[PDB]
Amino acid sequence: SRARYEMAS
Amino acid sequence: SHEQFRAALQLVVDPGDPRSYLDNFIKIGEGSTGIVCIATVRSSGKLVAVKKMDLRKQQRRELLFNEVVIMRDYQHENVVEMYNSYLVGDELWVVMEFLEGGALTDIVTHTRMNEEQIAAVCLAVLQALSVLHAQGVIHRNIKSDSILLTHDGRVKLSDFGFCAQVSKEVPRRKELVGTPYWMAPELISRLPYGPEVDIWSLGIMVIEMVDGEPPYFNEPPLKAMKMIRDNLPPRLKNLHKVSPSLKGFLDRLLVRDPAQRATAAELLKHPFLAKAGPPASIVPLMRQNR
Repeated sequence: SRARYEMAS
Repeated sequence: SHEQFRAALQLVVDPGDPRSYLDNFIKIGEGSTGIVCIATVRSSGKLVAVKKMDLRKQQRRELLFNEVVIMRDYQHENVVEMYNSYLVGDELWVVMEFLEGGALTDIVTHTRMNEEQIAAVCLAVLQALSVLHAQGVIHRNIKSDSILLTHDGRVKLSDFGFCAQVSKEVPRRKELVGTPYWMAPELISRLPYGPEVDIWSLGIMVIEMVDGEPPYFNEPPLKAMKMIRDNLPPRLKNLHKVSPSLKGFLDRLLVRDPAQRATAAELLKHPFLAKAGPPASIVPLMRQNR
């Protein structure tokens, strides 16, 4: 939790 | 396959190596696609930013072309200017405008913004979005980390690494792309989506500016996603702090049905944005002045 990371496909 | 991708990038970037005109690379930041450094232009002492993205470490390498397409095609006053791109070893480097005031994230995590400041930020972001969207570009990663400031409080939209294009022949996108807590419900639902997703993501940023964080930020990203998808639009923790005008504005953003959500061009006429102060009003929020 509290993740500022992006997700792709 | 990695070697194949290097060769391909090489055909579309500027030739050479910017190390020949830049000194004193200092890392200032990270993203999932890579790092950001400042550097000094040797001939002049000007500062620039250099984004470095390792080709082997991407979720999806093909998105690296976004950096090059936006630079070549989609420039504006509230958009970070990209100067040149190079292939340096196994890394794509992009040399771009240095936004010396840092990201909006440092602000929302450490001070309270008033509504004049919030409105100025929204106004600046929405001007950039009205133009991007009218030309088929969806940013897909709107959040406080993508909004950068000058020293004199001007606001620019940055980090186009996740963007996509739409057009008559490709009206919607289907990829699962963004940051979990800021993602639009239709995107999380795997519905075909358009520019509207940026508008939801802006609403979540307004929640960041009022509360310090997006909703469900204590939930793991996947649980947060589920809740965004299934529940009613998330609520401000301190709804009691915001004016009716801010709340009416936010209600045009956080609309589950994308067809009913306001567009950037509509939002630019909303009376909330009449409160927008000038860039100088943002200046005191920055770390160097607090």
